[PDB]
Amino acid sequence: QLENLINKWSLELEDQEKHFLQQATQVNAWDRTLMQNGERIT
Amino acid sequence: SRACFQVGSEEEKRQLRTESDGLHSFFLEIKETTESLRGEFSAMKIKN
Repeated sequence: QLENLINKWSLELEDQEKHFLQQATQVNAWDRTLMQNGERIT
Repeated sequence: SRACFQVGSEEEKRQLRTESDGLHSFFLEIKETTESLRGEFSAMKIKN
């Protein structure tokens, strides 16, 4: 029972890590494009 | 989940890019027309 709960939380943690990287990583890509467009506008 | 980092609508980023590219094209057209007119004014000044 404890081992099944540990395995469930490990899978939920890996899925949350992937979701967090997608939420981050995309914002960081937009920030780079926004900065480049700001330099071009300037 | 409460940390929603909605960095605009991917729509606002596309619109800002299209508007920036449109403004850049318009600045090139103003530059070309101003350079052409400066040429004509210079030629007319010489002729006068």
